Amino acid sequence: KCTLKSFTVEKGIYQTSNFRVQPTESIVRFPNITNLCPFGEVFNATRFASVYAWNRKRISNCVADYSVLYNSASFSTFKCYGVSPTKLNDLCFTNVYADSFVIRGDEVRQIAPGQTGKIADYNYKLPDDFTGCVIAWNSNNLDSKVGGNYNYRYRLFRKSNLKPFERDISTEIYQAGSKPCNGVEGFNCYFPLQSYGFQPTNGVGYQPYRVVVLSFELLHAPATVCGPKKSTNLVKNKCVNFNFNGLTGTGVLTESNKKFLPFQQFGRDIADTTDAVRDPQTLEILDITPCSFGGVSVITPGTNTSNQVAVLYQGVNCTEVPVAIHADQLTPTWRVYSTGSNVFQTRAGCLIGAEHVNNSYECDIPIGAGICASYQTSQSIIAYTMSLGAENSVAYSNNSIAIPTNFTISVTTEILPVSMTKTSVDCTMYICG
Amino acid sequence: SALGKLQNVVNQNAQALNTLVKQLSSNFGAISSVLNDILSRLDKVEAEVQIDRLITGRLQSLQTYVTQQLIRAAEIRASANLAATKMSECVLGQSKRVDFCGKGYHLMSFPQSAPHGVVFLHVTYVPAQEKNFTTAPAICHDGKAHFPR
Amino acid sequence: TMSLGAENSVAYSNNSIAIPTNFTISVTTEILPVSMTKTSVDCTMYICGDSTECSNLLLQYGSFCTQLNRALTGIAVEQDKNTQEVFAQVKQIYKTPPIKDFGGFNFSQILPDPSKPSKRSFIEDLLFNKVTKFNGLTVLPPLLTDEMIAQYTSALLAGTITSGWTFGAGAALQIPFAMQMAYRFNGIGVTQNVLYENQKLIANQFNSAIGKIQDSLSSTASALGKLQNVVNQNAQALNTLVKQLSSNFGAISSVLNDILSRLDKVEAEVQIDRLITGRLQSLQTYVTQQLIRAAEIRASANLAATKMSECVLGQSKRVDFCGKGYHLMSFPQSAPHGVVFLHVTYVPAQEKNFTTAPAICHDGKAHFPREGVFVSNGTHWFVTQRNFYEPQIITTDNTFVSGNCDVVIGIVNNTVYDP
Amino acid sequence: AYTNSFTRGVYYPDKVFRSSVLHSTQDLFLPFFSNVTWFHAIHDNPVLPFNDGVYFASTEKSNIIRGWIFGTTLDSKTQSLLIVNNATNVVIKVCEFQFCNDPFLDVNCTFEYVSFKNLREFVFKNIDGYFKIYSKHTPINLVRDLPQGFSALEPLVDLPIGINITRFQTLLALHAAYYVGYLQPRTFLLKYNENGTITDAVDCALDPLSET
Ligand SMILES: *[C@@H]1O[C@H](CO)[C@@H](O[C@@H]2O[C@H](CO)[C@@H](O)[C@H](O)[C@H]2NC(C)=O)[C@H](O)[C@H]1NC(C)=O
Ligand SMILES: *[C@@H]1O[C@H](CO)[C@@H](O[C@@H]2O[C@H](CO)[C@@H](O)[C@H](O)[C@H]2NC(C)=O)[C@H](O)[C@H]1NC(C)=O
Ligand SMILES: *[C@@H]1O[C@H](CO)[C@@H](O[C@@H]2O[C@H](CO)[C@@H](O)[C@H](O)[C@H]2NC(C)=O)[C@H](O)[C@H]1NC(C)=O
Ligand SMILES: *[C@@H]1O[C@H](CO)[C@@H](O[C@@H]2O[C@H](CO)[C@@H](O)[C@H](O)[C@H]2NC(C)=O)[C@H](O)[C@H]1NC(C)=O
Ligand SMILES: *[C@@H]1O[C@H](CO)[C@@H](O[C@@H]2O[C@H](CO)[C@@H](O)[C@H](O)[C@H]2NC(C)=O)[C@H](O)[C@H]1NC(C)=O
Ligand SMILES: *[C@@H]1O[C@H](CO)[C@@H](O)[C@H](O)[C@H]1NC(C)=O
Ligand SMILES: *[C@@H]1O[C@H](CO)[C@@H](O)[C@H](O)[C@H]1NC(C)=O
Ligand SMILES: *[C@@H]1O[C@H](CO)[C@@H](O)[C@H](O)[C@H]1NC(C)=O
Ligand SMILES: *[C@@H]1O[C@H](CO)[C@@H](O)[C@H](O)[C@H]1NC(C)=O
Ligand SMILES: *[C@@H]1O[C@H](CO)[C@@H](O)[C@H](O)[C@H]1NC(C)=O
Ligand SMILES: *[C@@H]1O[C@H](CO)[C@@H](O)[C@H](O)[C@H]1NC(C)=O
Ligand SMILES: *[C@@H]1O[C@H](CO)[C@@H](O)[C@H](O)[C@H]1NC(C)=O
Ligand SMILES: *[C@@H]1O[C@H](CO)[C@@H](O)[C@H](O)[C@H]1NC(C)=O
Ligand SMILES: *[C@@H]1O[C@H](CO)[C@@H](O)[C@H](O)[C@H]1NC(C)=O
Ligand SMILES: *[C@@H]1O[C@H](CO)[C@@H](O)[C@H](O)[C@H]1NC(C)=O
Ligand SMILES: *[C@@H]1O[C@H](CO)[C@@H](O)[C@H](O)[C@H]1NC(C)=O
Ligand SMILES: *[C@@H]1O[C@H](CO)[C@@H](O)[C@H](O)[C@H]1NC(C)=O
Repeated sequence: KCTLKSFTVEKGIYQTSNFRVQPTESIVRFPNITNLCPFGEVFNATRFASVYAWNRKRISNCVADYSVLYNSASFSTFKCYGVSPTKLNDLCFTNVYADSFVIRGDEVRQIAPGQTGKIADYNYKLPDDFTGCVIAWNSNNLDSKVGGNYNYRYRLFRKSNLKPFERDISTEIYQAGSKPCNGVEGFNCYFPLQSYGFQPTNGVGYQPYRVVVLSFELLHAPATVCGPKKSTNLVKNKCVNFNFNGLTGTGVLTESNKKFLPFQQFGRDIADTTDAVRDPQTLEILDITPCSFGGVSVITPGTNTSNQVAVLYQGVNCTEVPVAIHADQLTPTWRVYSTGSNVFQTRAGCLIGAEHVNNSYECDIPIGAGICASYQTSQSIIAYTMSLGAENSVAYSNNSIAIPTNFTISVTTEILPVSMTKTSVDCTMYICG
Repeated sequence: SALGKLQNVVNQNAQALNTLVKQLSSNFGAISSVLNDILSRLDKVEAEVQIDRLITGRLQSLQTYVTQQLIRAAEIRASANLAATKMSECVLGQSKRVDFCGKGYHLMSFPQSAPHGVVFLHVTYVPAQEKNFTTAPAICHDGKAHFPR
Repeated sequence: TMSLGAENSVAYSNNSIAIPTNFTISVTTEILPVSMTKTSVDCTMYICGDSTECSNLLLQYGSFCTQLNRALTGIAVEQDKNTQEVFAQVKQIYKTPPIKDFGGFNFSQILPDPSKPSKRSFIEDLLFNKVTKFNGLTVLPPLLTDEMIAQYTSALLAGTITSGWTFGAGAALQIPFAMQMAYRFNGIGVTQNVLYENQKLIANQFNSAIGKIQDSLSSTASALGKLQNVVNQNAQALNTLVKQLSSNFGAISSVLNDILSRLDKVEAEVQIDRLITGRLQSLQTYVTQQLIRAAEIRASANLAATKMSECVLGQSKRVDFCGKGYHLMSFPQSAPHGVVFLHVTYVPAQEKNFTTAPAICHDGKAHFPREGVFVSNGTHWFVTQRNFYEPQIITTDNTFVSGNCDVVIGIVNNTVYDP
Repeated sequence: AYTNSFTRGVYYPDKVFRSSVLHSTQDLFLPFFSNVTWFHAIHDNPVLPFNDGVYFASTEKSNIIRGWIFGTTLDSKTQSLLIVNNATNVVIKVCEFQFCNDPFLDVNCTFEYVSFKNLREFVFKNIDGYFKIYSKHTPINLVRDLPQGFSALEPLVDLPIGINITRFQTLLALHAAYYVGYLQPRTFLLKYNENGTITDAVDCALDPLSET
């Protein structure tokens, strides 16, 4: 009735809903690690690097807790790209990389994917598709050593622009003048590092700021940096919700006969989705098998005739269908439709509430693969193999003929559609009006 | 239910028009289904972001209807060409084509009009009351073989 | 440069006719699609797949998803109808007598074989050998199994052999097969004695032509390319619809759980709506091509239902409708997604040239042939039937008079015999 | 001197199991039927360019070749990758120093790791500072040249060492023959069998039939 948007239902078979076996529990699995990541040495280094020669550290083989960063009031920005920072304690990574330096406050504007300005062009470049977070804060109270702190340095020309994550150290003179400068200064021949005058009295845009940038290695290999999340025991051969290493979903987890090669960590379908995993705690190879599914064709006489009903669970086996009652999640779900007195395995799927019969009749409601159903005598929806017609051995012999001695003049009615309703639409009045 | 072909041609075109009308109630991701809500709540630069989601969805909703009616018109036209052919061969003639103008050997047909269609009353000779006989392909007489004309 | 064919100057002149002196019975194969694979797509499980977050965005699109299910259900239901219109033309399951005494014609390769697991004929079993996912996409079984289709082809064939035309027009009337062929000869304008005088030769030509078809099917399976396309196009269309789940459409990932696991809802809804729009356009493109393809298959089922009625249940006067040469008879054999007709035809085979004349002067009267043509061997005049050389003496039995000699052009002087 | 590569130099693109499928990918591959340069154990052994990535192989009586140096310049002035088998282990390091300068072992390093009848094959490539190693090992009947038939290499190791490699040299150990070619960007079509294994490959850009 809710499929057809109607209170009356006429006789037939209707594709109402899609039964799926449901997640019984949530299963969580992560690598065997407890040792904390070195975030204090990242965020509280005594002096941060010069932005021409910025620091970069690989983080691996550890447990993080990004709340210790994200919920600290100590930061002037915490901007992230491709991840909402809330998710960082659930999600996890093969490695993380922390880049770090001091910069002028006006130039923090340049520290983003695809941003433009002298530092972004010549001495610190993020790729346009960066995944991760930029953390920066004012450091005028630490890094403004009276005024002449020209150890903090950057670029403006030299030769050519900078690639994403390209390190540089080089010391050849700027040749902005036409002359081959050959290590000697002149008009437009000059020293190849520009520098900052960090006085503690500077206006905020001219003040120093400390920077950390986190890039996250979401590659397909095993995870080694993960959040404070706790694993469960494994479940097999029953439908469950899951999370392995941050790969979430619902499935019947099982042992697998798939020969993964030693470096293969996951299996994938044509549709890009995962179908198999290696357990990070057990090292066993497991199918993330889809929980079994099938269209719920509901078979009915007219509601004009009876409100008794049968259900075909399409494709599924009568041994596998587990619903029984609304304790499994709502579609047919009324308290008999998986384990009743009459249940029958058609090749189209498990047929329940209909009563199998050894006769054959002309096909009333078609079910499929030679099976039909009808409402008959104390009434029930019977189900049977369809009759093709009455059987007849023609009385053939090499010298016998039958000749008709009489006739009948039949009148037969044949009905044909010839034309349909001539509609017209004003699309500006339909769309806008 | 005998006129189920003609009544289904009424039902399909009513179901298609009612479906095209109901799609005016959909948001398609705008703040409202109603164009005058968007234009009364929002100022031009911010309103034109919402209105273009309704144009996107309503134009796709109408292209779906016209594509479906172009396919359905070709189904009706195939049946109109068959009805025009049964008019010529069954009514204006007598047909030798087996089961074309109804079951049995064709004698005659009469057209009747009906809403959106045509009905043919096909008149046919159907044989009745068989009897068995012995039979042979030819007769010998004076040593000649005789065959029936 | 392609050649259109061999060039041929027909030997026309105002008084020369060629009459065939012999024939050949040829059996030829026509293959037709009848019904493609039934499918249905649960569009919510295709587009979203077990995300409630996605499903509540898909509700903003209203009835787009239910009218796609409705269209696929209409396509699926008519595949059973197409199969019903073609095969269910027989009201009773006729069965063959226990003794196969059909006058020298040998149907054993097209009649059912009880040694098969499903009781197909030998040629049906060749035809079945020569013709070769969890994402809410599904395949539905047909209503009639291949064993039920083989019971209909068996009954259509058993009625045809034992009763001719008559099982189509009324109750099946038994008739001897050699007499049935003599009336099917009489329907092509060849006098029925031509069959009884040549019955052994006609039977050997028929039996050998059925023999060649086994060898053809066992060697050049490329003939089934019409039915093999129904398989290839449906498989190619489903593979295209499945692979399109791996496309980004401009979202951060093709995988919906990446979006939902890396992002909070205000950001995630923007990414999911790109996937919903691309996957909905992907499914609309599939269903539209399947509606156009279903009309192409329906036109082929209406043609195959017409060849069943007009050529299996009858004998056809329509030129080249049921094989080349004058149609005698046809037999249906089932095949995957289709039907095969084995059309049996008469081809005239050994031409001979003759002088001819439109009319003959006797006693100043002009005589014309009742049936047949006047011809001469140079020294005598005869009347023959048109499609086989059988020369007869010209008499008042085989000729009729109209007017005097003077009106006709090309009339000639010869005596007409009076019995 | 030259010899041909044939269908050699195929390796696994990703750490993903796939069963019974044809899968298309673009990566740095040795193009089919390209040449390799050939060398043997005399004096045949100066520094070579690395280009975008190296295919290396050697044909040996008891494995006389024992390693390589890679870097910008191999010069004692900046960090240069070393890979050596030292009988007991595979040993890997990134020192500047020419401590064994010549193409044999005479029997500030920021990173370290420790684990003609025979043919050995290897692929070396660098991706955003991650350096990847693949290999294959087999006896062969063919006296010198590369074997004219399909076989995939498998991954050994990834080093996240970040070196700007443009040059390299091989190392023997002393008190064999070898050949070198270069990877190029190619779209390949790859045949995964039932058992997660790439069993055949088509170099799509090779000829009209490969495009077909
Ligand atoms: C790798 O080596 C190349 C030179 O072989 C370096 O290229 C220079 O890069 C700077 C920017 O960092 C440009 O301004 C220069 O014009 C480049 N020179 C040339 C000749 O192209 C590159 O910096 C090196 N990368 C690393 C990470 O060391
Ligand atoms: C008509 O054509 C058939 C062949 O299609 C001729 O039959 C053959 O006749 C020869 C002897 O002349 C026999 O050896 C063959 O076995 C026959 N073939 C078959 C298939 O039986 C027939 O003789 C021809 N008749 C005329 C008058 O030309
Ligand atoms: C009808 O034709 C078939 C072949 O199409 C004949 O088959 C032979 O049948 C006999 C037994 O009757 C066997 O000894 C042969 O081995 C069969 N031959 C083959 C090639 O299978 C069959 O005899 C014919 N039937 C009649 C009544 O003539
Ligand atoms: C034209 O046909 C006639 C009749 O069939 C042929 O004449 C007969 O020829 C045979 C021997 O060939 C004789 O035994 C008959 O007595 C002839 N009958 C008559 C009535 O003459 C005649 O030979 C044929 N002509 C040609 C040129 O073929
Ligand atoms: C057919 O025979 C008739 C006579 O039986 C021919 O008619 C004669 O033809 C000659 C020559 O032209 C005339 O002199 C006679 O007066 C005609 N007689 C009659 C009774 O008409 C006629 O020409 C012959 N036709 C052919 C084609 O030979
Ligand atoms: C940095 O130092 C402060 C105290 O000065 C401390 O509260 C904070 O936890 C440290 N940072 C990290 C990432 O632990
Ligand atoms: C992981 O840890 C569990 C205990 O938490 C231990 O039993 C298991 O052997 C470990 N597995 C691996 C692969 O280290
Ligand atoms: C449906 O109900 C009507 C009365 O409302 C009744 O006349 C009719 O017989 C019923 N039809 C069936 C098929 O039960
Ligand atoms: C249904 O499942 C059982 C095992 O639980 C199996 O024996 C049976 O053959 C299956 N039926 C079908 C139709 O596959
Ligand atoms: C139906 O037929 C089977 C054999 O096919 C038989 O075992 C069974 O008892 C029959 N049931 C009834 C109710 O006749
Ligand atoms: C014709 O005669 C045969 C004699 O066996 C009999 O089987 C058959 O039923 C008869 N048919 C009719 C129409 O009387
Ligand atoms: C019929 O006669 C003409 C005479 O020129 C000849 O060209 C042609 O080939 C002949 N055909 C046959 C079948 O004898
Ligand atoms: C046929 O053509 C010839 C010339 O080729 C002519 O003499 C003759 O009169 C024509 N036949 C008739 C019936 O006139
Ligand atoms: C291989 O080297 C030879 C020179 O010895 C050259 O002529 C040939 O074109 C090269 N072939 C390929 C495919 O690189
Ligand atoms: C280590 O090597 C680099 C050259 O690549 C050099 O710049 C650096 O100063 C060296 N470190 C020490 C401590 O000498
Ligand atoms: C190989 O190198 C390791 C240290 O990298 C060392 O322990 C071992 O003794 C070396 N073996 C030889 C034979 O030098
Ligand atoms: C595939 O693996 C199975 C065992 O998992 C093995 O029996 C079979 O021989 C293997 N086939 C190939 C071609 O590797």
